[PDB]
Amino acid sequence: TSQELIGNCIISSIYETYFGHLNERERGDMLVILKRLLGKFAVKYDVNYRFIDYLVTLDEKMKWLECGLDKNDYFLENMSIVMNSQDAVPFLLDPSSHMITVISNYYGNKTVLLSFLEEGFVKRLENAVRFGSVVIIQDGEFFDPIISRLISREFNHAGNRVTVEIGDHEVDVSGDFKLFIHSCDPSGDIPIFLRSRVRLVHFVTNKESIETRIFDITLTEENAEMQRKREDLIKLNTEYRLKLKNLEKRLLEELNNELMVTLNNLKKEAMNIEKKLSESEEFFPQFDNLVEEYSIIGKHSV
Amino acid sequence: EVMRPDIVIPTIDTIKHEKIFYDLLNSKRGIILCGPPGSGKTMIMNNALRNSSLYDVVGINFSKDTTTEHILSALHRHTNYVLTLLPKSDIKNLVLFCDEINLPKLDKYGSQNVVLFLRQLMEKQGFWKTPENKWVTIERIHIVGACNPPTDPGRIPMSERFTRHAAILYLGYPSGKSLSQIYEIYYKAIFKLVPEFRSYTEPFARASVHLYNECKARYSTGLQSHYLFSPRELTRLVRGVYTAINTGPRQTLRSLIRLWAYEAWRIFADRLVGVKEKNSFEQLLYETVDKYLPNQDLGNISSTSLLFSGLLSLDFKEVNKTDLVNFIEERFKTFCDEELEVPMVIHESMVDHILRIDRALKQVQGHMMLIGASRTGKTILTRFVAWLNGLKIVQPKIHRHSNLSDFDMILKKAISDCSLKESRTCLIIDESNILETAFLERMNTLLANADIPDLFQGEEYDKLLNNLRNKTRSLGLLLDTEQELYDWFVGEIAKNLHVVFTICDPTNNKSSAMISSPALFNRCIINWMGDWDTKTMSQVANNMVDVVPMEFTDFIVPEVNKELVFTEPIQTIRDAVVNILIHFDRNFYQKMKVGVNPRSPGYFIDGLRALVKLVTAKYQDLQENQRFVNVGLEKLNESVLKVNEL
Amino acid sequence: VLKWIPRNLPSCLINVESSVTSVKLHPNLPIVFVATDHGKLYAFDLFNYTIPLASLQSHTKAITSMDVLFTNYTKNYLVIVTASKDLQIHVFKWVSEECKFQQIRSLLGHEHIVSAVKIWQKNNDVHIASCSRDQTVKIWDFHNGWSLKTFQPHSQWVRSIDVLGDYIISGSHDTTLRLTHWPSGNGLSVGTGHEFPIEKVKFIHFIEDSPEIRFRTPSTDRYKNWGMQYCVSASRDRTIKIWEIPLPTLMAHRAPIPNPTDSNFRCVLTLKGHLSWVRDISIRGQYLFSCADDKSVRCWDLNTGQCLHVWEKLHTGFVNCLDLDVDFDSNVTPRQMMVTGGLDCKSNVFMR
Amino acid sequence: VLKWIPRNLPSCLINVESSVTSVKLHPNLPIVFVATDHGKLYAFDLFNYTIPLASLQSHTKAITSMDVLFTNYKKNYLVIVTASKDLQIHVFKWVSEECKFQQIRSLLGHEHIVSAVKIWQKNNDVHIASCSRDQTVKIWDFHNGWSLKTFQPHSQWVRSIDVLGDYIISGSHDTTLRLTHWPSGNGLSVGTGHEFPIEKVKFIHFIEIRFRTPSTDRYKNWGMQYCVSASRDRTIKIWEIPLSNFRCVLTLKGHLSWVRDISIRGQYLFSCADDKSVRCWDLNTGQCLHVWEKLHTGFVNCLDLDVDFDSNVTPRQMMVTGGLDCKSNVFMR
Ligand SMILES: Nc1ncnc2c1ncn2[C@@H]1O[C@H](COP(=O)(O)OP(=O)(O)O)[C@@H](O)[C@H]1O
Ligand SMILES: Nc1ncnc2c1ncn2[C@@H]1O[C@H](COP(=O)(O)OP(=O)(O)O)[C@@H](O)[C@H]1O
Ligand SMILES: [Mg+2]
Repeated sequence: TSQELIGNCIISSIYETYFGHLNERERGDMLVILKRLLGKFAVKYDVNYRFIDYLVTLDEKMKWLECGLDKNDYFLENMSIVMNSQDAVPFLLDPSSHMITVISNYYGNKTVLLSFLEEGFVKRLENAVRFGSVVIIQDGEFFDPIISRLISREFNHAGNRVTVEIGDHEVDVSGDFKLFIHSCDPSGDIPIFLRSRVRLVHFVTNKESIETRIFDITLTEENAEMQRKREDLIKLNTEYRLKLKNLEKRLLEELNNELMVTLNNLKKEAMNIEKKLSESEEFFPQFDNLVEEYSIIGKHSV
Repeated sequence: EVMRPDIVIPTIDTIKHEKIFYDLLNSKRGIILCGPPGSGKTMIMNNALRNSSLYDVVGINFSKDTTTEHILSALHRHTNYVLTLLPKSDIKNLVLFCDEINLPKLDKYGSQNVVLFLRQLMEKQGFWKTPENKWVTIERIHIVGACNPPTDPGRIPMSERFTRHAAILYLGYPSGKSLSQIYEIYYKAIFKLVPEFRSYTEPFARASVHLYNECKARYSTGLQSHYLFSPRELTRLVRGVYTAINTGPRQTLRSLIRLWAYEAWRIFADRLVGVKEKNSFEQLLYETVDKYLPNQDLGNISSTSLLFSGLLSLDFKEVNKTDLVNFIEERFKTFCDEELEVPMVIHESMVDHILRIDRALKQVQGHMMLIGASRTGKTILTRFVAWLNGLKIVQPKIHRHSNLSDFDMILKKAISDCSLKESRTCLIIDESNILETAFLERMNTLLANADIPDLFQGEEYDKLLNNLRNKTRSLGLLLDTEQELYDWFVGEIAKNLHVVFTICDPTNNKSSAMISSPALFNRCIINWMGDWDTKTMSQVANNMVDVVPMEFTDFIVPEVNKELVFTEPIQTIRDAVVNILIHFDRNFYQKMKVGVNPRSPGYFIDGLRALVKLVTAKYQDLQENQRFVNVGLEKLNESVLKVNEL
Repeated sequence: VLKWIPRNLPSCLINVESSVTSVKLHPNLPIVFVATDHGKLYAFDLFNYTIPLASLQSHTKAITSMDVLFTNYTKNYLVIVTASKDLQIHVFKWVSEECKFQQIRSLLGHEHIVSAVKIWQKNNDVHIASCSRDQTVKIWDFHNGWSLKTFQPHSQWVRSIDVLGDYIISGSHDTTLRLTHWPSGNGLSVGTGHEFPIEKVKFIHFIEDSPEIRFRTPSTDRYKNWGMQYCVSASRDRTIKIWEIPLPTLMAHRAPIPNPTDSNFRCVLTLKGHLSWVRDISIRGQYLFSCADDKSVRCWDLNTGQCLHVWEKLHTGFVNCLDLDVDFDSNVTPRQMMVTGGLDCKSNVFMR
Repeated sequence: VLKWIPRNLPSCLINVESSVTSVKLHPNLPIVFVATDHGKLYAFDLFNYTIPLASLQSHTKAITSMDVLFTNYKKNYLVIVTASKDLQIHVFKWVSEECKFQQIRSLLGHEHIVSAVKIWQKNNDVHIASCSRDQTVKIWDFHNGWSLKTFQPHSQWVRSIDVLGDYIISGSHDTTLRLTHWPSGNGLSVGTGHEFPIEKVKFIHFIEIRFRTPSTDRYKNWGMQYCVSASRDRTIKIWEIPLSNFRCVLTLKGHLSWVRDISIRGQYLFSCADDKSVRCWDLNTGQCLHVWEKLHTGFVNCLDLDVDFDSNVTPRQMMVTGGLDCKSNVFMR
């Protein structure tokens, strides 16, 4: 697992900074050509790499899904891209206008809603930046260039304070301030200065998303037993892994300063992990056969 | 006396045109000069009028927003109301000179006002006063004008009822012999500074003429919309060579050849886009130098191997590349410490762009038009260079709820700061800083002329003249006439104001209007930096991934073609990582179907920063996990050894 | 004794971890004080320079300036004063029994980075003056520690200052000089003629007796009572310029007021030849020394105004600071040594 | 100057988390690089040693040895090379403007535990040589990272190595230390006489002593006159490489325990052993001058002194030692 750290890191970074504004088929094609480039230059990488399985933790995934995010894996990946854009302001393009309440639920009462069409937009944005509340701006296709310094993050550090210039007056920058830009027009004209400096994330529904959603519906309704078993095995694997790591830490704490009972508990946990792995080793091919079987319905749907 | 724009080297075509000009003007007949944008209509006509003992000149420059009140005000300062209108000089006649009569715009029903006014005043020999209603007969006031052909955009086709009164003369480009003679005279005037190379005036002039001819024949307008050359490029080459020789050190023949080659690079080949075009131009310089200047001991004439600058010394000489990079690094560190902080990575292309921006910002009335992809580093380099030269950066705060009032008052504040307070200003204009065509017309006015007339009028004009008189009296100068004060004002503006245009999407229609505008193209120096190439991307990536732990696994050198490696030949994991990142950026922009639009390297930089942070975090976590499992294994071995011993 | 010129080669090369910003000299003992770009104040022995004699990390950011003073009361000890971009001013005390730094206090009140500190004493009263990006030239007190007087003498941010009794001169980033009367805060005059922000400004003090000096001798009894004649400034336009202080309206036992007709600095002599921003200047006897970002140290002279010796390639990087002992003080010996400090993490010393 | 004798008491006592395995000095800064027994690398300031200036978990097992070098060529940056039990030779550089460690590369290829490393600079190239317990010593390239050569000097493990010029002398687990050429890769001379494995065997470079001064014109032209080796037989022996066997010139005694590392400081030789003591034995008279008693609670495993034969590195008077009592004494001036 240490021989392929660089390849996985490269794939994850490229996936974050390049694939935010692509549908599923384009994402698959560019992932295939990236894997081909990795294999041509003799850089090893994880064969069964999944972005959610590598960078999305279970607590974060449950927190996002309980906030109102769709069950689709595409929306999970886009949500992870949005929350992992720590340096650049993310640009959520949601035609359904669904994610405003999602981010509001994620950040609670700190969420402050502005817009680019308000008469008192600039002074309230300055107040929000001073207080440091999470800011969501609607109608991003009408981007007012007054916050061009905030998009480019061109600050000057006045000693112990970070300073941005908005309008003709000086305003401080709080450390907890965040900026989200929301748009609802897929055909809107984003300014190139704004477009090149934001994390453009497309929360849209397409024909590839039609394929994925038909498969999700037929999985969750035609045979819910397989999906429920997969969810249960993933949950128990995560819980048993956390308990095993905690037990290992307790064992080393005891050995540094019953011990046979703790060793027996660790052995039982390891046997449980082995049994769960053996059970799950004969479950993914079943999902592969279901994928191969329910393709004609998807072609008919598209 | 080559900086002077009014100087005209007398050739056979010039005296022929001056003679037919005197014949036509003495014939009581208007004259229309038509030809290519570098033929020399304005300078021939001004030479013919200034050196005449019978004709005065009135300078008028037409724009799209031009009314007959401008012409009335221009005549009223050179005539007396005694009807009958007469010039102030009794014997010398008066000539009214119009610039680019094609540029006045049609009204809502297809009729330009000023050309109909001119046809009225030189057909009936008079005009009717609007607020008083009498016929003011004009006796000896003449009308001339120049114009580009109406084919190109911005040049409106003109009514035959107006052109039937004025004789039309066509001015073609001068032949090879005439250009050779003119620039032989210019190069003799230049080389009077260095008399030991006076025998090389003819080969330099012939080489410049051949270079201009080859560039005109090679890069036609069919490739790109801005690939048009003219004798103005050769004149700018001569002016740049003189400016560099004047402030340079003691020069050798090789130094002179390299200096001329650097000027040719900075003038004839900063508008070029394709890499094949730049390679062809490099081959063209090598061929020209070998043909006309058969000298040995000549180094590389590549774009990055010609670093002429005056930051590192008191005189304009060639500087070492590594010393210049170190100086630029330290200056940028200081600039980020004192002004806005941007973590930039220094590469050869950025150094070269800094050099050419600095060269174009030290010229009198020197303006720039930076064209390139977004996030290529145009605004930050312009701010850094303007900070180096001591200019004051003025960035217009133009937002969505803004109109001509805010932009005009920003322009007025900048102009007043330049004149009254005597502070040099580098005005940075973005394509999103303009919103309507009126701002574009304001830029055309400010760039073609040295002043914008309608900003100061009435009370504004009176207070401007009062402030001009106050400044003149405070400086210990004596100027009385308003014409002298206005000349001093426009001279101060042309000396202390520089305009730099930032263009991000050259294929846009608004940016196409910006590029194809007559005043912007004929005055600004285009620096098409374009998108990053493979070498610059390799340098940035190598400077970014060297600060992260990356080489900790076994690596075998992969067999690969020579053309698939953009960095140095692959020896480690870092070169492989850089190659994969560049290859994927190229493939991503290929499969996104960008077409011929410039490719922003913002995705590449964001990917590199995310990769650095992610690799650091994952390596730290992996090291902690491995240390944890090894210390646990060591404790386990100690426990089993204690059990075995006991 | 005042005609000493440094040799073509440095006497000793002192190595420091980061970029050297400000270098002074101990007036009594041969000890070099070097302030680096980490704020780590140093103290080297001149004859044993392999290891620092003492070191201390007071500020967490880069020290921008420094000045020392040996007290002469009417006990005596050196008072190092260091200022950094971490917005404070830290006053030190050098103890020789332990051969270690001993910080006595610190000063606060600047809300941006501070770029120059000068410390002087008038009569049993030591004062600390400084200037920052706040455009405020605040005046502290060594004993009480409380600030005494502050003023904003410039539109842009002041970079360097100098002190002489009750008169404070101060260049600034607005490329203009201005002499301000310290006790009253009234700006006596202004000066223009530099095209770039000022790096260093200091007074050209008088000499009691000399064979031939033009810039350090009063022209009349008015200048004799005034106590100073000229001033020297170095800015980023590669030029060192000599000015003349214009006499304002004066009254006995009263505060001075500016003269509207005779309140402008007059450029007497300009000295060109440096290839980059002249960073630091210093005057010893008839010789004016200076350094710039040309990696070189030059030796002008005042009586005729042209360079004598050029120490090219003294550092691989830029040169930041010089220090020579004060020649116009009876209590300070003008011993023959000159010290330089560069951006290449080094500090050459010329002795003997 | 070069006749420095450290004082009878410590000046600073750097406290680390675990037992210190190898110590090196910054050639021009007052900074000590102590290596822990958990792979962690600690850099301390010699005027403020309460808190470590920088700490980095390099390896996963104990560091076996490490050596530093200040490059003289392209900026001049210091290079730290550390070896551990993980069959990896990690390379680090020390950015002084941020006082933090940075990783360049990990030299891999060994099939067993590594023992020691040595870094020397050519006219413009930097090399790395390391000896493992796989009966092989390899020569690396600092920038390239490849393996220049691989030679087997003995049939057993190698616990010490030093390279001077094109000749490298290695002290194997067997008492037969051998000297082999770097580019040629052919052994020339061997020498036996120790009753146990050799712990440290390094050259004795010429300085302006009894063995440093060349005795013959051929030896002066060759550049190598004598080498001092320390074995586990509680003795220190000084050899003499012929210009077909390595003779012995002297055999210093008085070591209670096995001698771990030695260091020659001009005309005086200083060494530390496992007997919790360090003795400064004169190289001319062969007699111990001053011996430190109760210097550390544990056994001293590493003694570091500034290089005296290099013109680039200033031979300053800074000698520090590294014991096994989770501490390191500092002697200054
Ligand atoms: N006979 C000549 N002597 C000197 N310069 C010439 C001559 N013919 C052309 N030029 C150059 O050609 C350029 C034509 O410029 P200009 O007259 O402003 O263009 P336009 O005629 O389109 O207004 C001038 O810069 C001038 O230097
Ligand atoms: N070495 C470099 N050269 C050019 N651009 C860089 C470099 N390093 C970073 N950048 C990017 O350039 C941006 C600043 O360029 P800027 O001039 O604002 O672009 P634009 O010309 O589109 O306004 C930064 O946001 C940064 O991400
Ligand atoms: Mg024209």
